[PDB]
Amino acid sequence: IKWKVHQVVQRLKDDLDKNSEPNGYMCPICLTKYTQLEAVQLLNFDRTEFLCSLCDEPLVEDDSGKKNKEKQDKLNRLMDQIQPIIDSLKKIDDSR
Amino acid sequence: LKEKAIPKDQRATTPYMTKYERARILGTRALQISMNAPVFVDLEGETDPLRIAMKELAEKKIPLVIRRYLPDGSFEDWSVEELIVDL
Amino acid sequence: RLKKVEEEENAATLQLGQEFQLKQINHQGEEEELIALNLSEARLVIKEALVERRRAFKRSQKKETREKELESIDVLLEQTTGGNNKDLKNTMQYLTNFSRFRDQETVGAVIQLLKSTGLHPFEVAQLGSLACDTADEAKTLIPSLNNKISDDELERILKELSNLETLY
Amino acid sequence: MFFIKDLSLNITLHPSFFGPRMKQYLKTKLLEEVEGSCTGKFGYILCVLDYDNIDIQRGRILPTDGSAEFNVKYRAVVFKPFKGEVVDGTVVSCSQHGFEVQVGPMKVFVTKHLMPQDLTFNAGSNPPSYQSSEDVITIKSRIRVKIEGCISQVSSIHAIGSIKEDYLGAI
Amino acid sequence: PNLNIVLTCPECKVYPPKIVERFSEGDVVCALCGLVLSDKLVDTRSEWRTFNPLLDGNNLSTRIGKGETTDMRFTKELNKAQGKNVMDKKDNEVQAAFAKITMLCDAAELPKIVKDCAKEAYKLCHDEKTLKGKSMESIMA
Ligand SMILES: [Zn+2]
Repeated sequence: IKWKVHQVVQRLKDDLDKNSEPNGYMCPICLTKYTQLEAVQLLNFDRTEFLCSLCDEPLVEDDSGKKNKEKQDKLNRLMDQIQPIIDSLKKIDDSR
Repeated sequence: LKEKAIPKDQRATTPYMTKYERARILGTRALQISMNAPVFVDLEGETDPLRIAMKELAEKKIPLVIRRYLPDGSFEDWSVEELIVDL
Repeated sequence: RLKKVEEEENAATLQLGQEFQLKQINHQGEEEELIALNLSEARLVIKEALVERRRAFKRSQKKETREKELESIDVLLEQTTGGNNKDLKNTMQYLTNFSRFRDQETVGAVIQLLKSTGLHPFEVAQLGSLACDTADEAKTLIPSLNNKISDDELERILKELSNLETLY
Repeated sequence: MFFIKDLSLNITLHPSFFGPRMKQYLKTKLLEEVEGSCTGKFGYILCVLDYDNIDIQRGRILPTDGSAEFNVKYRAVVFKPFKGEVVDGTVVSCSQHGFEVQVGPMKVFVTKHLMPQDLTFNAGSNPPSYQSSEDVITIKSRIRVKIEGCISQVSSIHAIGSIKEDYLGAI
Repeated sequence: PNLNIVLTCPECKVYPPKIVERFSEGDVVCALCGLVLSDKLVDTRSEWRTFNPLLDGNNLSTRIGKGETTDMRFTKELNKAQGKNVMDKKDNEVQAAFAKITMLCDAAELPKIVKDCAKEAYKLCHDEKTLKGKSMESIMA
């Protein structure tokens, strides 16, 4: 249980830390993930759309930057739910 | 480490340029004639690069130097001029 | 070799680079320490090699005035290389615009002070690269300046470094 | 940043150029492939130091091609990017999601989430500028920027920057 | 991705180009200009000189047995293990039907084409609510 809760805390915290950063870009043709810093060099000659190396197709920004507050809220609500478990673990650490 | 070379004096190799590096130096001179690097011996109308190389070696003005190895890793240096084409 | 991770954050608080060690070895077999150069002295020393290679090419066909220099070395560099080094013109412009001292002898006297003081090389190279005059706002700007050096001694060297430099 | 280090670099040369005056020819070669070069390891390479007494001293002919190579040890001035240093760079181009500051070799860019929200951004500007008291992109455009990381990749080097710090951004 | 390579002479451009193949040297040349496009062709006959998948489907059939440099004690284990994965696929029933229609067609001395066409006919539907069992022999008949 201790390893499970610690892995939940660390995985959700790192997921929240990543998801607080903005999205990146999506190519609907090849259906693959892209990041903003990877898309820095994906600008075209005229800075209008984000050019694709394979599809030569514009890149559109994903929908996860507003999932920052959703991951935060899930973390907080789950933390509230497991707070009796955290208190019980504290009392176990008090005990033998 | 310790400069990995030897001075041109007290060289203990043979002073006789032998067959394999003979072949190599002929082939290289064929390459310089192949891509029109300047000749040094005068022409007599022949256009064969191997003939040009043979004549240049015979008159002994080939502008190349040769490096030999030893099992340690240190190397010697020689010029083709100070060798003597004897076989 | 085993991916050689060596994860180091780069910072001014003696958080060094992975290749830019303090101690190397040189081609002669002698120990080559790290060399870092400040903005002013870099802008001074580049012109030595610039005029040296210009007179070197002049001898090849034979066989401080920064307003002059930004166009002069542009002409010299487009003479031998192409016009692609507008980036280099920008870097020398940075070298000559925000350098703490325009002249050479003030920087040289600063170096003559520093060879006797024996300060930390990277620290004082960072100090020479930056252009500030008062130690406490320098400290609040850079936490390396906050933690590495006492503010009183920092100020007592900062004033005798800042009196020489041409104010902007 | 602007640093000095001994560097050894190997260069090759076509066998048709085996004239008497090839040392200076090699020197000219060294100038054009040293100048205007940015590497991942040492950032951008500016120019060369100690033009005289340069050391080349020997070359090897390739066995299969007449080309011969030559290693050159030299002193040079280079720019080395780093993380977390306040610099007073200049801005040339700007975007709506953020201005693109040209600090020497880099084009350091600040993404829309790293500008402070108390900066009074106005969208109706040509170019779009983020000004509050005096930090306006101009012909000078001197803006205090901190590169908290320069992201070197396959060789289109970009640096990330921030002005989320007191006196940073404003001049 | 568009998964596409198109070949065009970079110096004629009159159409999708009138090009030919020199298989005796394995190269391709735009017949108008006379320049190569690419080299080192891969043969298209030597593989047929070297050595029913459509009816056995995408999953591939494998009969297993014994050899010379093996042991009877474990090839009998193999002979009783060869049926441990016939229930994972319906292809055991597909090949049972294939075997039974083989029985039938060769019993009526029908040729290979008739056998494979009956295999095709079973593989066509092989499963509907219209099929619905019906003695499992009516469908093959
Ligand atoms: Zn053609």
